[PDB]
Amino acid sequence: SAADYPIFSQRFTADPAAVVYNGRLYIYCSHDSDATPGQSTYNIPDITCISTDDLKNWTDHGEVFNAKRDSRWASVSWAPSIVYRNNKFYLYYGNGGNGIGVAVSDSPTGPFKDPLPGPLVSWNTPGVQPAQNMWLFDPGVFVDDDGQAYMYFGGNGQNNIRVIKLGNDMISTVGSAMTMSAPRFFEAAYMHKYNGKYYFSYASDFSQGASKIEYMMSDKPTTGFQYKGVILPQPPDNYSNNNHHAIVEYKGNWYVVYHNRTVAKQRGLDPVYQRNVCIDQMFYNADGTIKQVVPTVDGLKQ
Amino acid sequence: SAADYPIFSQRFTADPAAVVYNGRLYIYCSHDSDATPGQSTYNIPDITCISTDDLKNWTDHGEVFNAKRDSRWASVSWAPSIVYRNNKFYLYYGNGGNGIGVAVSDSPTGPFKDPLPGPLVSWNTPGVQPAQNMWLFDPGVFVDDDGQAYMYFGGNGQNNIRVIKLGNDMISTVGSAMTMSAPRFFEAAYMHKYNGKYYFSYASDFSQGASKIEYMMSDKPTTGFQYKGVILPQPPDNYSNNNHHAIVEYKGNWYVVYHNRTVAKQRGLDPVYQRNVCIDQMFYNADGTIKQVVPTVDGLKQ
Amino acid sequence: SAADYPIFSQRFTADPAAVVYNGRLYIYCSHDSDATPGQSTYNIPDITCISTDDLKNWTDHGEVFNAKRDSRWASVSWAPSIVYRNNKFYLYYGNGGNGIGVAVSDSPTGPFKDPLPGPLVSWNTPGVQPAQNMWLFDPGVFVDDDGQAYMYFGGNGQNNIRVIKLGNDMISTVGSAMTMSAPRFFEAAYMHKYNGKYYFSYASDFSQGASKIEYMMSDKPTTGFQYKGVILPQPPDNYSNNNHHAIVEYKGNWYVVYHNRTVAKQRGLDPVYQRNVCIDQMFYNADGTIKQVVPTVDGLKQ
Amino acid sequence: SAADYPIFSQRFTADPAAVVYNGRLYIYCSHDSDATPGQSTYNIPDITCISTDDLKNWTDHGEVFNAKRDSRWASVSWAPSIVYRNNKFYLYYGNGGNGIGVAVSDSPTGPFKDPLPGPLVSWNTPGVQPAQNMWLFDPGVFVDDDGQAYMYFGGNGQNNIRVIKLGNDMISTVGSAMTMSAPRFFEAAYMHKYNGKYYFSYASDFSQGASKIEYMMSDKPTTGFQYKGVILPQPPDNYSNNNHHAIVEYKGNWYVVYHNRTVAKQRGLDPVYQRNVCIDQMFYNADGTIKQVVPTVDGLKQ
Amino acid sequence: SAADYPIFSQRFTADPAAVVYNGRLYIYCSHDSDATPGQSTYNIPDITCISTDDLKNWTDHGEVFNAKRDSRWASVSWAPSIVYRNNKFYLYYGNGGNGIGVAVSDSPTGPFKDPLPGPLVSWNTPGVQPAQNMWLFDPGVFVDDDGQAYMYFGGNGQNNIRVIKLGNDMISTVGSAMTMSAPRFFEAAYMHKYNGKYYFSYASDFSQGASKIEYMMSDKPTTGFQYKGVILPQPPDNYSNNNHHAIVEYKGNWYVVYHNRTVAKQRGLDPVYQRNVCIDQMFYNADGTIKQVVPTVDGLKQ
Repeated sequence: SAADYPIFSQRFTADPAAVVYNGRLYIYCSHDSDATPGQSTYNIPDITCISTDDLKNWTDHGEVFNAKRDSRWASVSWAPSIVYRNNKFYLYYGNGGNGIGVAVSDSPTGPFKDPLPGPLVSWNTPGVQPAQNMWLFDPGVFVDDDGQAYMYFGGNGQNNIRVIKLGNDMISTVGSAMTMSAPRFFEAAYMHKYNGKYYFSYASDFSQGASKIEYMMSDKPTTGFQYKGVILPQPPDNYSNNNHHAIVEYKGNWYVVYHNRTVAKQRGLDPVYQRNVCIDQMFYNADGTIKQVVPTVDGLKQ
Repeated sequence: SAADYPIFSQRFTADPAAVVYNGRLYIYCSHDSDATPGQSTYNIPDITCISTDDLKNWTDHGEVFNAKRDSRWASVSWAPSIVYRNNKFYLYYGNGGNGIGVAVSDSPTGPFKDPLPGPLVSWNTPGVQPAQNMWLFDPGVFVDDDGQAYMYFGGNGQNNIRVIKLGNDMISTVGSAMTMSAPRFFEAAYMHKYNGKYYFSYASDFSQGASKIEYMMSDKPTTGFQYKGVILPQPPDNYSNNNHHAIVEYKGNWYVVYHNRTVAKQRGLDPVYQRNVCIDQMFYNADGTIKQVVPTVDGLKQ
Repeated sequence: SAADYPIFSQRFTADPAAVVYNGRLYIYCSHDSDATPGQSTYNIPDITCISTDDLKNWTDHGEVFNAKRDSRWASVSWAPSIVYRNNKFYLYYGNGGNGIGVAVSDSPTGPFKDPLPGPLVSWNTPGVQPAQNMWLFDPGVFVDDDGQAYMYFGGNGQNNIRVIKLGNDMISTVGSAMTMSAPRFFEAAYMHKYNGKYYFSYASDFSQGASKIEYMMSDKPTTGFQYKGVILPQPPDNYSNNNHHAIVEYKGNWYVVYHNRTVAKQRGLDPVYQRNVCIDQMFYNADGTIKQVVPTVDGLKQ
Repeated sequence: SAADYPIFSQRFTADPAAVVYNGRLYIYCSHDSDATPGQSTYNIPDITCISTDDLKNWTDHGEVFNAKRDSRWASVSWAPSIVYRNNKFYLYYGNGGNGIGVAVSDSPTGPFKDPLPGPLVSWNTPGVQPAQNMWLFDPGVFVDDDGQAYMYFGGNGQNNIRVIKLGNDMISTVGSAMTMSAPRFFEAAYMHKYNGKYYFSYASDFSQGASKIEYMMSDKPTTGFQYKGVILPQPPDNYSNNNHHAIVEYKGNWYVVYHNRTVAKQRGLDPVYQRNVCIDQMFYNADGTIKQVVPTVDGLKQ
Repeated sequence: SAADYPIFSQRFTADPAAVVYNGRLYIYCSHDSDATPGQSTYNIPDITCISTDDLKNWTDHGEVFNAKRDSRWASVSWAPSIVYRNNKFYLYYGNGGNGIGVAVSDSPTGPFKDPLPGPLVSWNTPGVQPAQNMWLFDPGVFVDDDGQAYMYFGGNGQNNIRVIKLGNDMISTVGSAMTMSAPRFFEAAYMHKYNGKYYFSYASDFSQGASKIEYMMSDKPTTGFQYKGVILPQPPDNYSNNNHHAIVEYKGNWYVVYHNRTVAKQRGLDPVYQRNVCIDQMFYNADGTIKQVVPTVDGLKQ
């Protein structure tokens, strides 16, 4: 609610997001608390950003948003979503289960400032309720080719997906939230478009094995979806209820970016410095279904 | 018997139990012997208790029962079961395969004292025999809404489950033990009630893969059960023939608590201090079947 | 042959065998070479023996047979098989792929001496040939209730099992070797009898996953076998082409004893001192099929 | 009614009942009239009692209830039913087709006194009517584990079974009688509980061969019954429209007690003195169905 | 156990056994108590023997074994089994449910003396347990053509048959008891061999009509049995839970010998003097199944 914070909390993990701008891939991660190996003075609840132009050398940009300093109403910033529109960057975030915000910058590396007196989306946003034990913290924002922006969100049940239109200013909602359904939906609603088709990807629940990143396809953005399968199984995935992810096109290739300590350990570094954030290249079949995801082992040649 | 002590012994593990009282969740664990990493002076055969009000900060209450000091007849105390009734706490335990006892306290943190001159349940309790190679050490006690208490117990075979009525004083039996059956039943008979239905959960045997925690459902407490499936597979589960568990409601949510060194290692602490005891949140489908168990990653928000 | 020594060699592992005598369980292991962690002066090619009366406290008896000192013809002693008969102990062994020997003692702890001028069984023993790429090193000897002893042996193919009668003196063969077949037979032919039925157990090949210990049943010792299944999968088994095993009754219970570094590591000790040798209790279904194998976690109570 | 007295009359037979108390099995029998072999002064309409502690030596207690002396309203006492509750013995009886009574004693051997001014159950008890040609004389009383007592009664038709709740004082009814059905129901409704299941046993009619003692099972006491079969065929049964019976547990074994001159003749005595009352041991299958009834040929060893 | 003595007791009946020696057929019967028609001084618990050379004239040999005088440990001798081996006679017997003995003589007519300090077979003989409510009193001993003797025994359930090897001295056991199964097995396990096949005959239970003498066939003595049918229905059989029997070849013909008061009454004598012991000639079909049993009406012509 509330009540399910022990399982939905993103406090001890990092949720990633990605955007491409001016030849570079920017990766954003939430941070909250409290890593003390033995022992440690480690913290600072915020969103940070790293970038690259080659997928092997990374520049750390550090903190780009801190809810306490940079919003009027929020104290936490989980589960970023980032969009570039109107010559501006919009960074959506979850205040710890208590509302979804938006922060704005002229730069991909901030500083981002939330201009609103309260959450952009919350429990009393029209169309959210009724819901049975839905969670509100992890937005996925997408701008369609027609100029309509949408925010997908929700958690904890096949029918607990919502999608609401955003105004062109990207800091307002238009109309009521709509409902969607996806088999075993848990968290991490995400939308991208490729070759005329819409891909709703998400973290599945724990009802038939581990949570995985799975997806549906449609020819429309909010209706007509058909489940297609698993993007990323991740043997063995878990730790820590975190399949937050981004799917982005960069220099003509598609990539899935996700956080996974175990997988990152069997691969090498900590992106001087950001996690634990893995990047695999994604391929499509001729029919638009996802063919495969392949681990990256090197950077771009040029 | 006896003969099967090499496989049923709980001597080198911790069996958990749980009760909620006055806003707190209490977790009890058996201890017996003999952990010497390199080397060690480590021991003391007893039951200990920890508690929380938030699932992240734990208070250690230490030893609450020691069979040698606190019973007239027993020397060991494996596999606790704890009930709050009659403004008292009843802590049932296994004397190492040689009888099941009951100890009583006015406090959840003891001291508990077994008032009886011998075991509450033993091999010659009516209805236990005949049995082929049954084990007697791990009771699960449950008080139904009608005021009838039951103790479920048994081990080592599909038909080696017993259930006997307890008197309202919780320190006596009424009538003969009855028999139950469950596919691949090994150990750890346990009963809880939710939404008008009875859930018999248990550790399965090693006949088709590892032992797992599995369950059946019924509309009655001792008959009419139908097998429903696996609660907790635990890849890869084993070490050490220990799927002792509790299923408890706390602050409106359901939790399964179980002991698993491997799983606890891939997660963090030792509950300052108790194990190795993992807590996952449990969810039900509309039909009452268990939907999923999800790892807890944080404590309650308030 | 020869040619397949790189895969059949037992040089860097320990092959176990077991017998019960005068209230104690004796475990024998072959040793050959050459364990140098960093670095090491470690060796001595022989068979050693440990024993217990409780499955938790072990007495080391050390070396009981050394082929170079204790035979006239052999230099190596892999893959022991041990039988007690005629108030004597017979220890069969493989000379490194070059013949099967027998050594005899009045004591379970030796010294064992091979009385023969050459191998008891070899490539030119009648009935062995023809064979396509059969291996000769790992005997399983069994004495039936009628007083007929048999040695089972062979390797590397479904039809590469042989069984020959032994004389009552246990140091001679009678008649020709006979052929047997078992699905995916690799190594480690072994025979035991329980409740009137004969159990041919063996290591399977690598054709459908890892090698496992599998079995067949018959009402006769050398014909009429029907494959029944896997005794021990061992996730993930391998290292090092070694599913040599014994199946023995001790104090009314059945045990499978096998060598597995990985499994032993997830369990504890090194049997002060012998490996890496794991002991699980085995259970049968009413029809005689093997129900399950359960890890031992403790010793006998008395 | 009335009209069917020529076939339902128990005047020339003995109807048995049984209870266990303080280590002894007590058998009660009704007597009415009028046995004159050639000739005889033989009579006295009442209920008598015998007991044993070993099933071979019997003590005669004689008359324990005489309706004319010991009730205010009744003249006959057929078809006893006996229960021990509240440190008292309750003996229910049929006044010859004209109402069902209850008599009470502090002793199993009386004297029993009916305290009521009229029948406990009669034709105008609510829920009895409507009925087509039902007979009211042979109660079977049972106290469930929840403390609810029930009296089963009725006769002469598949749908002519009634069951009414009794108060905890055992001398009053609560609410209306309920209806039950059983294939070919004739007389002698009887209830016992074993291993969580309820057994409705009864005398069947003469529609497909002789009357037999048959039964149904349920998980509830008054609904959900399914016919299971014949308990006691008795080749050839008849003489004299009397399959009144008891089913009782004594010293860990189950027994069916029934009256049958023919069977008793092919067996021996007259229980110094009571009939003609046969005792067979009853066995159950694992599923709770009745496996068999076996003639007793001897008494208990100790 | 114990508990089932009221149904398994052989106290008031005679259990027969038979052997052929030196041209004569010897019939042995147990006696225990207590026949008092009106009245009687009748008794003496023992085994007696009669013989014939023509099946019509019988010689009474009287008592051949009395447990109190002729054993060190037993007080009763039910259910004889007799074998001639090693120029000696071995008479096995049941001590009233408390162990199976063996007594030995140089003569078929005794005196037989049990040389052992305790029972040959008892509850703690290896392989007997576990058993659910098995009875131990009625051995059937058989010596196979290979020189292996076996004792079959058990009671009260389809899976409650045991068979153990005897040493060649016939007064010791070898190895553990093995289990067998037979449909509806009650008592009176018996083995004979004819034309290369093994015939397990037995008394069936009361689950589908009266107990009968039924049988199975195998090509092996302790495994591979297939139920074949009823040997002897005996309309109407019963009185007194006694289908103890022998099947013996005499002068080229096969006979079944059994105790049945009712059948003997419809036939004539009391074998000057032994019962009630009926002798029918048995015939086989070409396939080895039992064709028929025919009442004898006369003796041998020569």
